[PDB]
Amino acid sequence: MKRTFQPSVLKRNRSHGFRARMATKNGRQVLARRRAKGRARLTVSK
Amino acid sequence: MIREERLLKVLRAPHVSEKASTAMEKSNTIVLKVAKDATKAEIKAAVQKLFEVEVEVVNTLVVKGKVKRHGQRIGRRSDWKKAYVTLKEGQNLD
Amino acid sequence: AVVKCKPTSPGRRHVVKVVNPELHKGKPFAPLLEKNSKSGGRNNNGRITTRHIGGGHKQAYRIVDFKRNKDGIPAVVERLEYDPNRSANIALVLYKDGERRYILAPKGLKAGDQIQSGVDAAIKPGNTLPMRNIPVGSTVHNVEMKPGKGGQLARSAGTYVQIVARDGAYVTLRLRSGEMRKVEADCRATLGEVGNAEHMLRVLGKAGAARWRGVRPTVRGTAMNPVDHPHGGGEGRNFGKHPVTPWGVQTKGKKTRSNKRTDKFIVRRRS
RNA sequence: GCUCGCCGGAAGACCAAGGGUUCCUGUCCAACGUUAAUCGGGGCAGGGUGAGUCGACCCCUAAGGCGAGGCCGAAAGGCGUAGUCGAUGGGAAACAGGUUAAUAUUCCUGUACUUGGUGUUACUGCGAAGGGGGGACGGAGAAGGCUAUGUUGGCCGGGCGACGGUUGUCCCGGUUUAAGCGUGUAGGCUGGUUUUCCAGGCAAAUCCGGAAAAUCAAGGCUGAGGCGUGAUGACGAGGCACUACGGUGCUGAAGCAACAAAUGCCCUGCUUCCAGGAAAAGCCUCUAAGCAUCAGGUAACAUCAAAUCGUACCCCAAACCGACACGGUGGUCAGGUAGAGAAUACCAAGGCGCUUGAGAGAACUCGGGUGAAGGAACUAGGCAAAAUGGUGCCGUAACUUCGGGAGAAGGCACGCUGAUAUGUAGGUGAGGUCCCUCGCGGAUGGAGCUGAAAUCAGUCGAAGAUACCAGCUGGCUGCAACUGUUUAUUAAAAACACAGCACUGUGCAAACACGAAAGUGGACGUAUACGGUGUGACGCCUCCCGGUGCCGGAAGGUUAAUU
RNA sequence: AGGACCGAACCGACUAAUGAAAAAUUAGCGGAUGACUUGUGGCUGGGGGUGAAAGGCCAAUCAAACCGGGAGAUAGCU
Repeated sequence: MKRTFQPSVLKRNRSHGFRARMATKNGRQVLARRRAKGRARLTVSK
Repeated sequence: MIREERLLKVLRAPHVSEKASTAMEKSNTIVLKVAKDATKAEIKAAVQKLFEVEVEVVNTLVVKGKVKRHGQRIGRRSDWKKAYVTLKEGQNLD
Repeated sequence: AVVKCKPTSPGRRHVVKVVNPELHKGKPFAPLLEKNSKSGGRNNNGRITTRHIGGGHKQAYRIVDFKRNKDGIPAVVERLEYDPNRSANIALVLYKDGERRYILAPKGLKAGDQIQSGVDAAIKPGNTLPMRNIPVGSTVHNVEMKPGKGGQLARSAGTYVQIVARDGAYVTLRLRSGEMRKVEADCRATLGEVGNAEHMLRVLGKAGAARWRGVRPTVRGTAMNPVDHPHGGGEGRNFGKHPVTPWGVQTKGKKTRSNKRTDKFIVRRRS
């Protein structure tokens, strides 16, 4: 059965990657939030 | 034209292994560890100057570092650049 | 000619083809071509703005000349061509100075026919001259509404317009709709009817044919649930409401012209 | 190690994606492995991924994204021009053999190619953000020419049979060879060459386009395959020396022909249809500003250059997505016998026996086999089973929209051997002989090879479409015309859609829709069009305006802000 | 020629019996040149999308997704 997650690196990066997050305001805020929390992996970026 | 200092900083070490020994004995090819940033021409220049020996050609590759586990803690070894340097016929290296 | 296809399969039974042999069997004039990608009836917001559009065959865009400005040079018709972009047929013409253009193929036009634009041009089919030069009572097509803009009225397969009157700076046209409309007398127009008049006689004959023409199927509002359409819901078949659009506006009669800027030019509305 | 069994259009081989060391070697067996474990995709250590020509990067663009100015917007921001990104598409170049425990079109051996510089001598119009050409394009169908590949014969090597026979019309194996360079064929497309002029190609153009005029019928482009060379080479069945039983070193015959033949190539071709079928660069070409006897261009020759990143391994799976060593997952390769076949059966190459076993042979459950007599009596219901099942030929009703119905129904033949005919009809096609504008040519010729289908005669069986495979059929009737779609995971239908019909709106800055707007779709469309609503092939058809809607009217009544 | 026929791949999911499986199995079943199917990338966003329309689908979630916040909502109820 085709399960929901069907990985694709490029698609992952474009969707969720660092630059994408940077591009828009809301993404930047998300980034800031994650920094505040102390996340080790700020983004999906490997 | 490569700067001498850069040349000196290129070459990290000789690589000892069965495959390396075979390459040395048969194909007249030395296997070096080199700076990850070191390009082929650079490596060649450094070989020529620092070991005083003619180079035919350099093949390079990047060795990825192994993931290991010290006790409970996971940790990755460094990646590093390997260079097969083929030396001109009759070139004997110390 | 129209051709009723033999019923060797359902979906072929009711088919009627409109076959013109005189069209060009060949690749169109490539210089006048250009790309034309499909919308899916979706705008820049990415939302569907006009339902029932989608798919269909890849089509190129022939660059038709509706402005028709090569005044004084006589042109000769090379061939008639299939345009996927319109109900009419197009004609590749060759001007004496070496330029080629696509034009709407009028009714009587065929290969070898000579045509001409300009004030001096002759009053014969396919020729184009300002409507102050065109005699009253003539049929014209590809009519400009604004001078210099390009023909906008009467471009569809078998349309034409009647010049009923010329009163000073304006002339009054009888549009195919039956609407009587004033238009500046200096605007341009092409003599005769537009060509492919038996276009209407074709019948698709199956669902797939509609799809080929980029038309997605239509769901009736009454078949929906109330949350979707004003007509939705009802156990069994219920329709106890006045007909309306998906957006609640009355459909069977309610007028929707709101343009007060051009009211003056409409002599008489259609009926 | 020897037997047995399974897959073999896969359960084999190679990739992409995704994973990220799982690869190889040594070592260990606590945990992990549904048992044991000396084994492991487990632990620990070490090793392993070599590129000018493969891919990325790079040049070019699609959908789309971002977007200087700009337009719009309380703010945030939205749209969008110039631009710039964006492959899943376009754009230069490599093949064969050998080698590692583990990489290889990357190492080695041989033989190649590419496109840049730089320098040269030789020549002499070069030059783009611009013009033109090209790239550049659909579906289906039909062949013909080919090859991949396979079969047989020939040849070469080996063999003479654990049991009757087996020196022959016997048995086993092998019989392979690239890119490149030369040749330019089967075939496809197109008339060429020169001269003159011209409101066209945002300017110019010697280019394209268009007009004339002259002259010759061959000119050019394209093109699989074959042939030659590449190759006195490599590889080569197996023989022979050493042996850490893993292998290593030497050596090495023949290496031809015919037939058959793709879904691969010629073919981005041809024929045809309507639903009318990317873009841009690379590439060719034309000039402009320019420069002017310099640069630049093309000409060979020399030299330098090709960086960087990926390259292990899995990849229909125990390594990816599924919590698991648990169904899903795109591409490429496609042997033999039978067969229409990529179905099916048995096999090859190759890969596996699915990580608990041993007994026993109760009930009951699951999955199968057979069954006296009956044959739907079962049951809500013939559910399920059973049955039918192929090719050829004969034959086939109502009704019909004249196409259908129809494989209607129902029947007959079917194996093997011999003869017709030591293998026919056909297909292919060598020598020889003749012609020739000479070649991959044309005629004639028929050797050899291959080879159905039929008829007649015989013959065995209970049975010859013998296994696997492979329609059940007919009669009346509701609904829906039909092919389609649908509740992912209890509903596939009479529901939706449909072609068709009707009403209605909409004159283009269209109606309408998304948008505080700008704008965008509608549509680069224009009433033979587009939108909305209902109905729903086809046939015969299809009173009430009082109510509520809509349309038109505006005499009077009433009536806001305002005053 | 064909939204033509029989039929593998491929797409589906009518009947049947039966956790390896949070929808599968085997045996049969429908389509199989098209209103087909499929890879890669792109766009549409929550009273919003998309919808051959079933209130279907929008990450095992849908008559209004998920995450965080108002928030210790309110609970004459248990």
